[PDB]
Amino acid sequence: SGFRKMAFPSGKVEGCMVQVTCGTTTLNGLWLDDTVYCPRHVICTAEDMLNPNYEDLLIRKSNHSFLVQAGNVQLRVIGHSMQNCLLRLKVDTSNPKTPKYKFVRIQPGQTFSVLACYNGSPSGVYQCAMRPNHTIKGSFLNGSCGSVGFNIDYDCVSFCYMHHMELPTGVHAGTDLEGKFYGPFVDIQTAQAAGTDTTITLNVLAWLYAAVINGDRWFLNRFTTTLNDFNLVAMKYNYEPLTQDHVDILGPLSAQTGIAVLDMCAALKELLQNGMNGRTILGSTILEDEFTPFDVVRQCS
Amino acid sequence: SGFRKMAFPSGKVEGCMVQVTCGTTTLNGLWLDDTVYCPRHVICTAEDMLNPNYEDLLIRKSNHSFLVQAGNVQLRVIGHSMQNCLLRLKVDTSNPKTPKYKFVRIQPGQTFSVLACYNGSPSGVYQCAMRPNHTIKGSFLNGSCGSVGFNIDYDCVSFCYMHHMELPTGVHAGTDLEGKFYGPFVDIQTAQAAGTDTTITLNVLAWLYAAVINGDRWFLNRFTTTLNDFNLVAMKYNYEPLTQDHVDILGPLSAQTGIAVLDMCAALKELLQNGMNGRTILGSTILEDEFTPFDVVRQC
Repeated sequence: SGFRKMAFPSGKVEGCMVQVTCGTTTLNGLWLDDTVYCPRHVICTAEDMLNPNYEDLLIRKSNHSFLVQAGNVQLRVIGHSMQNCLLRLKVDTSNPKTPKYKFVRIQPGQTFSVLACYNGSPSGVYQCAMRPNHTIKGSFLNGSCGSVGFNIDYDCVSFCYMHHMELPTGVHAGTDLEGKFYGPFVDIQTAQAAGTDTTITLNVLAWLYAAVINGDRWFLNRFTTTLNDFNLVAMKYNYEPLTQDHVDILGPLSAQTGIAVLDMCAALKELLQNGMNGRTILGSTILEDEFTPFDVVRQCS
Repeated sequence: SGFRKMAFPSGKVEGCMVQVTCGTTTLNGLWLDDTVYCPRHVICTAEDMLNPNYEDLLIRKSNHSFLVQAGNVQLRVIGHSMQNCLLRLKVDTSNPKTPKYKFVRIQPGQTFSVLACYNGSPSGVYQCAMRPNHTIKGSFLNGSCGSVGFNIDYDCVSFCYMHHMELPTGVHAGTDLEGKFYGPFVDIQTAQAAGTDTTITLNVLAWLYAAVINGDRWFLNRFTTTLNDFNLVAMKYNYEPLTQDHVDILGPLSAQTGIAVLDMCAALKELLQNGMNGRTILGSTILEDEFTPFDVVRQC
């Protein structure tokens, strides 16, 4: 029992982190096989960031403009190229610690673990869910750029995120490992406005199943609702529309607890309409949206 | 910016985890150097757990009673003994991955990372605090016993927790790495239950300090308080009494921010009496108590 925001164990990742310096800028890189991946803004000075032209900035660099340090050992860069918003550096050593891996592009509402890193050194690990608006609510300090986000399936690390930017409102923006930004954002230090973050509805439902699977059932009720009537309410509370696909996904949790998905939706509609009245669910006073159904099943069994 | 509850990276720990089986019971063990540490209850059947004499149960066992597996390599037990509530199994191979380490007994309110493990293989990692009532609010499932709690400083892992039991409220109990239970709990399946818990006042205050460090001052006020007057209020709200020792512990944060500790206490007292007004602090609608002053300084 119990339910916690749990990260994946970080050891496979920890062995891929390196430091990348270009001039006066140091940030993290990911060393897999014979390639190191890092934010392309490593090539920018702080002034540069105001209005960078990356292609211009890049040709003015050579393989040795880049110093890559793994632990002590310094790796010799023998190639460099730009893929979208990432720099790829070929190095002269293959990483002995490279895990089975893949690169994935995550869908909003999905979750992943982040290994916060400073100067190529791992500092902490936490779980965050990509927001609907494609931001994440992270803890990044200066020098955290290039820190990565991942999921682990069996022995295979699926890398999904690399940290690039902090938004004026304090939220964080980044790319997939092909260097394409999640969201509208760009690697320029200018005001860029986040969308409006809609609460994940599927996750909140999954959490309610977790709560039940953990014996917190006060919120349940005799009622049912149609999907349409649910949405008509949820959408007043800035909740994402619920779809049959979402309802289908919840089926296993529905089966495990015996509470029908639409019945849970009826509970939620009430919680939304009437608040929690000083009660808590799984210890929260708030409806939690950062757990996926998979997260609930992984954790709750 | 941002503030999140963060666990220590787990790789140094992941290297030490093994699976220990005795009879039909399988649980996790920690392999450091030539020794494997695990809950002594690995030796007890379900019916044993109701009323066990551990010394009686243990003499009945031999070294080969215990199967230790590191990944797919079987270790060979060449010795065994019991230390408080742990079994120490001597094995014929030393763990090549042993990190620098130590064993620490944590104090109530202090925090640590937990690597949840099943069948010797690490499943997840999370951050948690030792509650004033001596339990942890973990996420553990059957087979999680022997999973460990640790802090990392530099390259040294300090182990402070090993998982033993789940209590009726769904909270968890365990021992230090010498095998001594935190709290009044025992490794017997009895009616024992967690005591009433309290909020960790020291931690909430540290967290308020984090909030100002991170640029937020909304909850601050023009007032001050005596410690006693603070305790008088906070206690009504089920807060742990604040000690002078706690006030000193907060000294570095107080200096960093220019906010005297008792001035922060005044802020907290108002928050308690008035509530948060729909507002949040560091993204939370509630007063968070699982960040120690050290954690705050770490992260900030």
